[PDB]
Amino acid sequence: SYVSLSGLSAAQLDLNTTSNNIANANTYGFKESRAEFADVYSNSLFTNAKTTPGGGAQASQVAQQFHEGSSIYTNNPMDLRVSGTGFFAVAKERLTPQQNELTRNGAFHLNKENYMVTANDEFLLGYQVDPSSGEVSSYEPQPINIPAEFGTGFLTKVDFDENGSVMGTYSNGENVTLGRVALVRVPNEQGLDKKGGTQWDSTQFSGDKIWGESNKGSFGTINNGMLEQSNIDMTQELVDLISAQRNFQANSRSLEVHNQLQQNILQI
Amino acid sequence: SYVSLSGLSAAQLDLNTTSNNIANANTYGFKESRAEFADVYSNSLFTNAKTTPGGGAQASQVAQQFHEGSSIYTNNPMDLRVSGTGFFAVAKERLTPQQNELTRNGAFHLNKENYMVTANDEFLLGYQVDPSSGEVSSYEPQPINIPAEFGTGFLTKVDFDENGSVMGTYSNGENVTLGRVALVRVPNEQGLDKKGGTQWDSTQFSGDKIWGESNKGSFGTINNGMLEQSNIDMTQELVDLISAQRNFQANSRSLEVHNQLQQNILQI
Amino acid sequence: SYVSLSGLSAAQLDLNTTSNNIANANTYGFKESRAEFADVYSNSLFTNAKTTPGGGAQASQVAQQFHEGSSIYTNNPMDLRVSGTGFFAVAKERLTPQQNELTRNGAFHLNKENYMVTANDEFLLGYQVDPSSGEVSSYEPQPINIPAEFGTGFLTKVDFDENGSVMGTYSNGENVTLGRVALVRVPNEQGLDKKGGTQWDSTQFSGDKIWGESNKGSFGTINNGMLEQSNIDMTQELVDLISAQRNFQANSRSLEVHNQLQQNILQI
Amino acid sequence: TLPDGNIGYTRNGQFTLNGEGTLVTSGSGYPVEPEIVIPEDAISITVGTDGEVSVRVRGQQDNQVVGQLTITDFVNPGGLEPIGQNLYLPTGASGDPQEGVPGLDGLGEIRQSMLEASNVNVTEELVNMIEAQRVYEMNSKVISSVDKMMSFVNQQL
Amino acid sequence: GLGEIRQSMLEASNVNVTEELVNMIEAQRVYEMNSKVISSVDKMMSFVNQQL
Amino acid sequence: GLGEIRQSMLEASNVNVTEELVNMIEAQRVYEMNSKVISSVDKMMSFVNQQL
Amino acid sequence: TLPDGNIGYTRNGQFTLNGEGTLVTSGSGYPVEPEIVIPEDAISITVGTDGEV
Amino acid sequence: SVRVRGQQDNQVVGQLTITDFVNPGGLEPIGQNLYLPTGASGDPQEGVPGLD
Repeated sequence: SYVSLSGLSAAQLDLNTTSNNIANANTYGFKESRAEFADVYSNSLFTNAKTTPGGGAQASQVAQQFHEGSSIYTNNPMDLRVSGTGFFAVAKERLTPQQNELTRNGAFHLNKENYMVTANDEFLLGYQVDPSSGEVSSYEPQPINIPAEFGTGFLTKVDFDENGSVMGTYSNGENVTLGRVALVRVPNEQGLDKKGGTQWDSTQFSGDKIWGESNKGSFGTINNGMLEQSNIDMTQELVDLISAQRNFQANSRSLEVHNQLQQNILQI
Repeated sequence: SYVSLSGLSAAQLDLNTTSNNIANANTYGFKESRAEFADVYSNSLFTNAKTTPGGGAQASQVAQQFHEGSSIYTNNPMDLRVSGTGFFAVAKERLTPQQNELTRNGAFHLNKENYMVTANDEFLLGYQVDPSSGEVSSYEPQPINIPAEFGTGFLTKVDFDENGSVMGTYSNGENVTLGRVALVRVPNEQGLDKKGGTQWDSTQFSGDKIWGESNKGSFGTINNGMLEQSNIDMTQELVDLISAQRNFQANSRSLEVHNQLQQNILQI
Repeated sequence: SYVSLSGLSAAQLDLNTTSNNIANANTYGFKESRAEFADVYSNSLFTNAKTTPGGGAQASQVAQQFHEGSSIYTNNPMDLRVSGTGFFAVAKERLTPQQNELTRNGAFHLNKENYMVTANDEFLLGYQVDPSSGEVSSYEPQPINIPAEFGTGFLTKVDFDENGSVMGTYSNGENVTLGRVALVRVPNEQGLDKKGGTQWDSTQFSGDKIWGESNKGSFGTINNGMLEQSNIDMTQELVDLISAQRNFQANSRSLEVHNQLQQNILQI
Repeated sequence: TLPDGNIGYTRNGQFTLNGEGTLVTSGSGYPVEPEIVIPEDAISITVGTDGEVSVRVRGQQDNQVVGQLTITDFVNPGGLEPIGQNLYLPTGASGDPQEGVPGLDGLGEIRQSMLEASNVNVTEELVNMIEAQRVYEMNSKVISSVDKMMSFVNQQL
Repeated sequence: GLGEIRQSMLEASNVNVTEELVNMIEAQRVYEMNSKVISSVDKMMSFVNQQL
Repeated sequence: GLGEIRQSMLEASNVNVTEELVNMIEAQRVYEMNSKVISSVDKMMSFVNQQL
Repeated sequence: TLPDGNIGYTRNGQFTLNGEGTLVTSGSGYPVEPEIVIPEDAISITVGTDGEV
Repeated sequence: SVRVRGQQDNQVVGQLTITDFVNPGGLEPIGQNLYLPTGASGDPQEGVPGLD
């Protein structure tokens, strides 16, 4: 009866995996999950080898399919999206930027201190560049600050070029480069452990965080005014909902059969 | 059920491709795509072909139909179009032009450095010709520059002949040839990989870039004051929208029937 | 109970064959299939001969209906179609054209070496004819090559006449015949074994390959700018879905009745 | 590659990468023989029909080759030993493992971005399970009758 | 030759309720049949005591 | 290491009704097959009382 | 072909292959008389009504 | 024969042989499911289990 129970548990997991995918159809930067199963075949020294019925079905792992999702246009310069490979670096506490997490949604805004923060009031991490210099001077990430007054002159507009550099023009007509958004990459995206709020952290199975700029090396570009939706397909999830139900119903029939066998002997 | 699910994915790919063409009905230089599918049949040594059905529908390739599109007239000397075969050469960075991409839209203008650049502020590449010489001297492409003062004389008008040469007359009445726009062609246009912004790049399956002039050899002419619309036909795309809908509903009906067969057996 | 399961197996084979046809409603060159069934009547020396209940229904063969499919118009000189009887000869390896397979879709293009190939980069085969000569000189099939330069002159347009000859015009205004597409026919088309990607291969039940020209003898003509869709009828396939389900349900009722007979004796 | 060092044969193609970028299975993480390590400079991974694994690098035309997949066949795959985790082992009745390029000498071809479903037909399994249940109850009637006969004899004889 | 550690798994008992309940049917009858022999010998000794 | 306080939110029970119902059936079958031994032993002891 | 060398006769038709390609029984693996070896070049097997493999 | 991981072609560890008698009824039962050869039992006939 445990083989049939394994079938119910494996099938019910597929419903729960799909149900979470359907539930997060609207959350920005969501990555869908897939349930992967493996067989169970156990034998010992005193077990017959020629006749080998299986031990059932074991859930191998729930994957984290990281394919690019569709992009939504909001015409908001603080809405950032990474087109390609890479992650935004987001730190919970301003003082310590080593305690950061990787996220894909870019619904950013400024708080009262003019720090570009997410919806959870968590600080985005970026590189520090001199206003007169060119490329990144110091590669250590720091929170990106957009001063209201630089000079003087009051902040008027903020925009990001394809290199991720955040540039602000002021009242005195001075264009100042305030830094660039840091892009983080991992060799294995499937190995990132999942925190809350569509955020991931680097693990031993995902490798060490790789820090780089946008549109450099293996990294994708940064586009402002865009947000990325979930990477799920509604037609696929609804069909997977159909097929998972037919395997839980089939397995419960097998579990029903096994009980009726035991009831049959109990009536001799 | 898997063959029906293959049909839904094949019918959905056609619908997604058709939607992409319709969404790009206005973008300059856009080339429509056509989805091509292939059958599936795989029969083992232990399987009796006489009693076997097929494996479904397999997507073979999404082409990149490159037929010439209609031309719009803007009476803008900075708007260029290739009439024939050939691509414009566009480099993201002025210093390094050898890493460039191919485009068909010619909505060019001049930045603060008087460099003929695209809407994405990417430098157009052309050949260097001496003001007194004739044909191209150095065949290596370089960004096209239109100096404000040449002598002195201030730039007044810029016009392009059918040979792609950029000619500027100045205040002193001196006609100077400032270069000619480079035209790039590949033996296999279908093999070019699709970048962003209606731009393509050379691949292993598209051959190597062939650098040449306009109206020379197999290359087409360069016309100013013209721009290319999408090479799609709205009537054809709208009709294919209907056909892809029905070819999907039929597969969903086939998926529905295969489900009811299983439910019929779970009630015995 | 095996007679009822024979009906269920026969009906499910009918569903799978029909679902395969519906899935490939958009693949080029697809030939639909029809499930054929046969009766079972087994008797021995010691079996009563007066009463002969059948053994069920047996799958006779899954046919490969080879009627002509409707043509689509793409206005593309590289897309070909056979109007009549015949298949295109396509070899996976350029070096050895003897290892070739038969196909019906004519979606061709030029590689990076200017060989007319399929979507799978498989080389189309044709007869070698001299530029000055007329009919085929040597009948051995060879890959079709359309040179970029012939003299010199650069290739401008490629067109095919009703005889299958590929003609390339060049800048020097020289029309050179580069070969003619080979056509293959077999005495028995339904005996061909089905490979992947809507392609067939010669078998012993299908006879030997018959190499010939288009519009010669029993062969059909070759039309460029056209492609052949699947030869299926949607309404017929949808109706066959209806009749096959009501034959799986009727047989499953017979299986249900047989089980309830055995349950009846088990309660005496 | 199994943890003990042996080689297991799997029809399950759901692979992934570890932190070093080696192509490993998406389950327990057993590396694929031969090792296929993806460089960190890759932007797109393509696996050929003949098993040739190659990646694409920014600012460099032509896919950069990184490895070659090889697959093994058996004369009698039904003699393979199921060891769980979608893995098989060669046995005496399976036959000697024959390795080669995926696409020559009768070997299959590698289909990237494509997975092979199970060949189980729930229609057949459920119908057979009903038949086996009836046969199970057939032998219980014999045992029940035999028990009643022995009970009758214990009272009479 | 050792077994492997499988996490998030448990090894159920190897008892076969089919085999155990059938063997109980056999054991009960054999147990009752031996009691028949003892009862038969008991009646035999009663007959011998009452007659001899 | 402590958790985070999420206001306007609740934590539902972690029971899996599928597991409880399946475990209920198995626990009942083991219960009934244990009663068979007591039922069988009762018949055996009744038989011995009648015979021995 | 029984291991002792004698020939047994069966109505069971469940056959399979061994490591050497010979058609054997699906139980103990006894060969079928006459030996039917399927070569490594075979992509399909057809058994005719007249028994011609 | 036994099977060893990392080794195809299961390893052979021994060969069993069984004995037949012309008159097995002449064997002397000694209990513990054991018999002993005797004069009227006949000479032991040891060999491979399945020939002669």
